[PDB]
Amino acid sequence: MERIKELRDLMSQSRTREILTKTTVDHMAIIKKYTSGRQEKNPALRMKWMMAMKYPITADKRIMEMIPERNEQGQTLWSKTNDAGSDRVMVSPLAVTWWNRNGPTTSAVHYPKIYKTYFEKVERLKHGTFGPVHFRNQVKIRRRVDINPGHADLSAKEAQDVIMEVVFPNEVGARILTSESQLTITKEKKEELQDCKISPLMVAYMLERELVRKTRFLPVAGGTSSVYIEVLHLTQGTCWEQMYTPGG
Amino acid sequence: MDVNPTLLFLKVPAQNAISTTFPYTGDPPYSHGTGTGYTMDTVNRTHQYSEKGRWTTNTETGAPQLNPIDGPLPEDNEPSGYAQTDCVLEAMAFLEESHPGIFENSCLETMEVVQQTRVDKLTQGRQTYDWTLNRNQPAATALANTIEVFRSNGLTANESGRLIDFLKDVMESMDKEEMEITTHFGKKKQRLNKRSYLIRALTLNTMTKDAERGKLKRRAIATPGMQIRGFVYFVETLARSICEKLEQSGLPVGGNEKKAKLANVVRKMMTNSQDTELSFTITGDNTKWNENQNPRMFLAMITYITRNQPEWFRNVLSIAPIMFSNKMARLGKGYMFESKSMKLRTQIPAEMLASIDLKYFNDSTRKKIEKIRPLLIDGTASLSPGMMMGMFNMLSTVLGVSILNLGQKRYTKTTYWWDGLQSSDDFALIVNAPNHEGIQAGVDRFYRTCKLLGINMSKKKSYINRTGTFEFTSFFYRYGFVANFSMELPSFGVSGINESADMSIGVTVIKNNMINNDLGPATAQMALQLFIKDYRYTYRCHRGDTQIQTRRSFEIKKLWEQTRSKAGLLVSDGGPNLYNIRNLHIPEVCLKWELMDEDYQGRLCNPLNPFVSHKEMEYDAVATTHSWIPKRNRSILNTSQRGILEDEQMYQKCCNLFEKFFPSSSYRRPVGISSMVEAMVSRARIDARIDFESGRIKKEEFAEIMKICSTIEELRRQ
Amino acid sequence: MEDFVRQCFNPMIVELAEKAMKEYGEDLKIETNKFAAICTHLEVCFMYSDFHFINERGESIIVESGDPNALLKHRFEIIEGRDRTMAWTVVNSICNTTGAEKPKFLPALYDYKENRFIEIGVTRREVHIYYLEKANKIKSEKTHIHIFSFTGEEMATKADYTLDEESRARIKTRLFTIRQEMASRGLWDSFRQSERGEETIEERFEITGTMRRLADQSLPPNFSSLENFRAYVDGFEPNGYIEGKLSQMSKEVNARIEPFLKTTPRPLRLPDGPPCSQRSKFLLMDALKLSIEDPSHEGEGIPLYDAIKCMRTFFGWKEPNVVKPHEKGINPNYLLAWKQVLAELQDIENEEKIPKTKNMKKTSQLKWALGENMAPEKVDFDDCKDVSDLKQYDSDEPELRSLASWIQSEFNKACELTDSSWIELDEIGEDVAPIEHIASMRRNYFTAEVSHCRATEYIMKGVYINTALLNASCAAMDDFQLIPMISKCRTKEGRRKTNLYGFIIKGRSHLRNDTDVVNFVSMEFSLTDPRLEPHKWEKYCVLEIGDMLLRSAIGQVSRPMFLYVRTNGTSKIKMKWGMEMRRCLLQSLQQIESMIEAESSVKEKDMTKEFFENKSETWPIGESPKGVEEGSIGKVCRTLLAKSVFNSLYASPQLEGFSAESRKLLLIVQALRDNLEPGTFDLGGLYEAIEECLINDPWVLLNASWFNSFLTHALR
Amino acid sequence: YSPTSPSYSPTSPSYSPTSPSYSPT
RNA sequence: AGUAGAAACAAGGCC
RNA sequence: GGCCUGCU
Repeated sequence: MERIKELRDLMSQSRTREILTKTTVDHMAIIKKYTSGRQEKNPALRMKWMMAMKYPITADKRIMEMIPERNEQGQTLWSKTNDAGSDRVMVSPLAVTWWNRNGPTTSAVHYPKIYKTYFEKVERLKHGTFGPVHFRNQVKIRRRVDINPGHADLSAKEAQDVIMEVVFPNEVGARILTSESQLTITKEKKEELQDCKISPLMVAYMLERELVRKTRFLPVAGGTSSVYIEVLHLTQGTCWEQMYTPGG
Repeated sequence: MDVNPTLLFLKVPAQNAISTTFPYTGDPPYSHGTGTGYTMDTVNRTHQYSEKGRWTTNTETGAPQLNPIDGPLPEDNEPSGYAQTDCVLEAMAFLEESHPGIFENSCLETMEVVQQTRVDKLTQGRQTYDWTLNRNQPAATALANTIEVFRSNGLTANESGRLIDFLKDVMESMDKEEMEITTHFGKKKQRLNKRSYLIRALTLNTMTKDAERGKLKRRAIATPGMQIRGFVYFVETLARSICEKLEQSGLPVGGNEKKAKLANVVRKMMTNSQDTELSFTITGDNTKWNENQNPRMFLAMITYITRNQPEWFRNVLSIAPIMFSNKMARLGKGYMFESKSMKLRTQIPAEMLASIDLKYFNDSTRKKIEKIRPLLIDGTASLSPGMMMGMFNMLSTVLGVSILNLGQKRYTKTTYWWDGLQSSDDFALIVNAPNHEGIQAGVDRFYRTCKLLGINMSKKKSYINRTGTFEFTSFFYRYGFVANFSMELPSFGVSGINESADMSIGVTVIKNNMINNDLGPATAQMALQLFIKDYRYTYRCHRGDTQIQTRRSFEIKKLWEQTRSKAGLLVSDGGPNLYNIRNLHIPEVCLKWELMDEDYQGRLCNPLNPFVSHKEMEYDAVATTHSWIPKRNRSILNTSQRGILEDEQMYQKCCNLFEKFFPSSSYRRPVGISSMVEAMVSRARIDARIDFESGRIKKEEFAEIMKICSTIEELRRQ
Repeated sequence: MEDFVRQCFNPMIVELAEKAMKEYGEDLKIETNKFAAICTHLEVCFMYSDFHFINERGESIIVESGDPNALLKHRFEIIEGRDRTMAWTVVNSICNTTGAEKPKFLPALYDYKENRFIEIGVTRREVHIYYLEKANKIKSEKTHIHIFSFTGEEMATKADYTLDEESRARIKTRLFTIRQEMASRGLWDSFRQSERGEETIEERFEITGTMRRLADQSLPPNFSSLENFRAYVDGFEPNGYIEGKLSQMSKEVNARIEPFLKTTPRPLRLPDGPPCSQRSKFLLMDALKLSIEDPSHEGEGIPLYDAIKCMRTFFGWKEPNVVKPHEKGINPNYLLAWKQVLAELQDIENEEKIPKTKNMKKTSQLKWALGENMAPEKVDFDDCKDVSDLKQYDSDEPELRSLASWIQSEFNKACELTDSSWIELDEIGEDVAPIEHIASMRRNYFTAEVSHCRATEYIMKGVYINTALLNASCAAMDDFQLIPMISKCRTKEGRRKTNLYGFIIKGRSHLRNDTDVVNFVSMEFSLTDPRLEPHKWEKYCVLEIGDMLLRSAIGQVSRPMFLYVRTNGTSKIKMKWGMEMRRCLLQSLQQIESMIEAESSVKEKDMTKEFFENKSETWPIGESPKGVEEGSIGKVCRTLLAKSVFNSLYASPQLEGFSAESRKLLLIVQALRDNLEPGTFDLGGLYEAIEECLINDPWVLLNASWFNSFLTHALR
Repeated sequence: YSPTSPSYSPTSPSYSPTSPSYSPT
């Protein structure tokens, strides 16, 4: 309901109405990326030179009311000065650590689910067993492999369509799924997300990461199974080698 | 004893210890001023490798132009830009014969791409020169300004959203009797006549190149306007499609695939040869590559590629070389003066070089101005007979691959033959023969053919040695590629995005170098320790136990004291480092999940926190409060372009509201050609309708929302 | 014919039809009949939708005009003429809420009481064929289909016309009137015979006007128009043009191979001129240290307090006087600057608390030494035009300078093993896998063999100096700070120490570009008398400040102590790449690891232990009068680390150019030494390119000297 | 492991020029 | 003076 | 003196 109230308030003014009316839906990407600040040519130099200043971080306006002006000692955590081309206000890393040590708590019980690939990776590593290390020449041939341990056998476009249907049912558009496997996986995902409180964008990104298959050109010699290629840096060397059995 | 590191090569073969001879630990040379001293030199040299060409005078831009194609054959080894059209077409025809159906399939794929691409694709680019402010603006800003001017001046076919429609608008613009723009200085309307706008659309902006390794003299790099961007995009798409189908083209692939291709070629050539045949690998390099690829040859190639294709596709592909053949190279910032006696300095714009007296300059810049003056027109110099920098690397690589193919022993008609791998500006050619004079003849034939096609081999940076040892764009090969670790050294430091991003990026870089560049276990561990040390010293996030005194130490110590399981804090919050050679592929926050306190765990990854930026080398990242974004320089405020910030604020407000209405706008770019207000109102009406039909919305709320939408529509229609 | 479409229909219908045509990409100027057809279809669907409002139950009032109510409850929800995106969004939303089957193609309207779609079309061809095409197009059709031809013929599926017959009559009258107007105009036959090609869309990109006039001027010289050139290329067929032009071309254009032999290479031609001088930002070989045992690590402690405590250990201070003037400066200014720094240290010491940073007073001495008000005032060219001496900024080749003997000695001292521990790295994750244990052993070896090198002392000095300068110049951009140099190490017995080389006084540091200069007068202690290598201390202003009493193998010796004052400058990029100086360790250690692994591959067992302890197989490093002297793997590691550190310290364009152009020749020589029969097209050009880089940089000259020595020893 | 450079000359120099003793310690 | 090397910094814009 | 900028 409040969406239309905000739209009315926004269009009430002249410039906002003009931008709202003239611009079409297609130009939304251009308008979103419209910015005067150019990209950093040397990010490292700018970062090293920026942390020396006070307030090298920008945070939403809510910092004004969510974090005090100064901590116990009296070091400013945020400044009312606004950013260059946004309403975001300027804060110092003291603000980030103050949030970490005093900020509002929350139940992160759903975090392992959203980032299920990384925690599955840790699970495999924790239960893995090592063996003796062998010094012997390795014939490091270069070939294409799969880096995604649990790729769901879908193309990038097909995976994007599945994500959009699962997380954005109305925005799917003209596309209609064809393969029965796609329908089965879609139902499997939909059943387990019948009630999830995290934002739709995060769910979509997670499904995209854990469904799309990735391939990279690597100098592998022995293995090529996605579980083994994950730890390629630990079981393959110029002269040494090791036996590794991922947990599974 | 006088220690002498270079004496180590008496025992270690040069390839193995080649990392020693890469001084990639010190600051790279940086241009200290104006790139207008190198741009004039580039223009003069480009006109000096083609002076025998046929002069003329463009009848639309009204500037002199040079046409070296089909010029007199070169008589000395010096660089020559006199490409022969017949020879270029022979190379392309033989390339097609050796690879049947390459051009047809490439044209089909590119036809699909061009019919499908959207205007938004021009935003994914680097700095571009926007013709409405005569400055360098990000790609998105330049595109937005261009579209605004087009809509204002009557051009509106780009509203369809496809890129080809915007190209139609661009072409129809050049015929417009008189464009007008409304740039600020309260704003003024500046009207550009046909010729002025045409010269401004073809102009190229030139800035000096910074952070260049392996050269003593600075170069100049140019960035094209916004009208020529789309055509270049389509031509590059076609060239990439063609190169991906060529076994001898290394450009469109990554480093490891280059290694694979080069190893395959060497195995095919050296091994298949019998005992009696010799082999010789030329690790050459072409000189003045850009100053000789005449765009007219690119037009000839584009016309030969697109034979038997729809006329519209042929035209939209050919428009790019036609625009590049008439390009004007904007000089640059312009020189700067001083007065030792009077103790003052002045800056002269590059525009007034055509009118300024020559009593101020040196004995070299005076000659450069005297020689470049005839080409200047309204502060820009005609640069027809060459390229400025790349922008066609794929097509140039296609030409190189064609010339390499032209010696398959089917076109050589002689015992000697050659092949190899071509990457734009760099080649490795592998000759075979039954006797040494055969190799000599093969090398002469290759050199002469390349000279005919308009590409010159550099004779001061090429050597020929028995096959085996050789080099190729810094991938040294000694009976198997040897990994030089000094090229990837600059990547190890903290990248500088933010805390979590930096940790992920550093650990990922260490892992990748362990995989590819053969970084040993002990060296990987020392790199990890040094990276953690640098990261702590840059983010002030020391371990907490230490008595370090910094602007951030007080509450890092406080948090350390507060926590129970001190072995779970993120390295960004003063926790211990838990990585090793076996954990490099696991993101940090996912690594310490078991060791984290419930309170700290909840506070850390809290969606409500105001620092996460909702996301933005593939570094594996996890959303966390340490994903904040750095500020911007805020240097615009002093200038006269203050009003742009209000435009940014309003655009962000509108796009955030739209995001609120359409959930998928953030994920997938929103398509459609209905104005934003109409889309928002239609979505609101349908949402209310469906909710009332079966949902929570009742009659009162339905009536209120419908009347609000009605008044919104009324306000729109005004 | 645009008048007909613009007049016979309502303004809104024509407007939305224009929007649709623009969406699909067509141009109304050419495909006018398609525009009229779209407008007619839209009007048909709108008349179908309008005048229908459902209520509480399944019935409608079907008012005639202007009869709204609070219970709107629209009977129809138009789908046509909404844009593809919005149309599909609404279709998916209604299908989801109802749960029906989404039609494959876009319908026209929707039925809420019955919950099904409706498709309406306008046809000029035979009605039955169009209707059956519609029916078969709609797979498993659950949606009603309706067809309205101009002549009046009507059809549908099951004849379930769920609409008021008055609406049907109204639409029939509208179509009949439109037919009358078309017949009066005379485009009706064209519309009837033009429906076949309306569905297909052909791209009509073209070149005309200025673009064509530019294209006609962008062809090979002998062609006149683009069309003629395309006709020529299309008819092109290969007929031996390349082989025909090769013979025609001159025979002077060749690529003669000149064999490279043991006698071909010659020593590089080092420049000639006055000997070069020191250019690093801090003394390397002549660096005294006033130390004091202190149980602190890395950054613990306030640098000013540490510096003053170190200063309060040496009691031999005398009255400073100059012993090697600057030859270009105002040396009394340097003497007064040192006096002021010492007085300021006394001042801060007398104070209760030690400030984190101290800002020096803006006196004339610091003002001159730090170059304040030196920059000429910026002015526009309009008035500064007739100035007699107005010129271009002096941009000339750097002054040539020759190679001195001091750089070799500095590189020698920068490879020896000290008796301290200059680098103390933090802990790493506990090792589990056997690779981790082997790596830990090898890393212990490396960090022992590299922590004691003096090149690591230089690394730490540079890192600290650059970090301090960057942080101070980013905060106090308008005051002269005072940044003492500090470095901490563990003695041979493990006792911690803190060191004080000298002091830095940052100047005004308003840095904007990443090449600007912040001048900092650098004051350093030392024990070496400048009157031994005067050509090396060209830019310093050595003073004699004290007289130490050190203990040696003989006991008290009492040498004098000196202060090497100088001005200097560093940019925002040099400071960054000096802060990032710790990658030298990575470079050298990666090389050593590669060598050790390469050897250990042949012998199926780890070789690091005997490499570092047994003093096993050695590499040729260095050059003594007796010949080339071998060195153990430890010395190779230290030498490579020192080379990397000096590359970082003496970085410059000359080094980059020489490194590349000499790697080329080194590879050629290596190919010769492998009996690969090398060959060069133009060796003289390569030598000239190499010799162009050696101008005045001491490090580049030293590297060229090493290369000459290597060429002498190699190939022989 | 304690590094030991054959050219050590641990007794050759009477005093380290850079890191002396001066102080009574 | 100093950094630096084919041109710049050694503060700049406005009221 | 005051404001504003430290890649514009």
